[PDB]
Amino acid sequence: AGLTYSQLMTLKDAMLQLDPNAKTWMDIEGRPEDPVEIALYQPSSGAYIHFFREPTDLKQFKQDAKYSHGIDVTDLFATQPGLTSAVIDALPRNMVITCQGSDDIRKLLESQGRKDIKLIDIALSKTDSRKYENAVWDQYKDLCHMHTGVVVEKKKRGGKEEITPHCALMDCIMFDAAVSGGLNTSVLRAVLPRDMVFRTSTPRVVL
Ligand SMILES: [Mg+2]
Ligand SMILES: [Zn+2]
Repeated sequence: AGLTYSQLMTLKDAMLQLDPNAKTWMDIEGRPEDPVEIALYQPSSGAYIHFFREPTDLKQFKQDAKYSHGIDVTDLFATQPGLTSAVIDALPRNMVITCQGSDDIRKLLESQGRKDIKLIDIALSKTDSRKYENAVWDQYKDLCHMHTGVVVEKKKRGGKEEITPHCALMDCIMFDAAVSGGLNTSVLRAVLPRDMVFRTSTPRVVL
């Protein structure tokens, strides 16, 4: 139903790689009661937590896919169940998390019993928040491949137009760049081992 004992101990050790007093960004795709992509990012070290979750509500997921993240739902079937709750349980106590644009992070953490985590609300306008969007994707696109669908936005006077998909990890990186006043070239490093974020490794077909 969730993570094994081996896995929870690995996760506890991985969490030691977060500096509890350094700046930490957090962002999600999907609704706070039903997230499908979660990222945490410490720009000082370049360390990031990043993983995915299968949605419970498929109707809301399909609308989020068309207007936000473009994730194909079948790419989420091999995710590790219970990882979101396990990661949130494991975050350092009383740490300060920075988030942009909405109270989604607050509502996710509170729903999981982490009211100790203090949140800095950056009120960047949507336009300013994405000033480094293209540069971040160009530097880091190979860190997240999951945004495969066409994503659209409703236009000011009617109609639609294609936009770049919204990724929780790229968002953390580009939001920090916009608040910092510049995009650094930095080697980033995944905190979670790759064997923890995706589930099944048994060949479905012999070829
Ligand atoms: Mg987001
Ligand atoms: Zn992504």
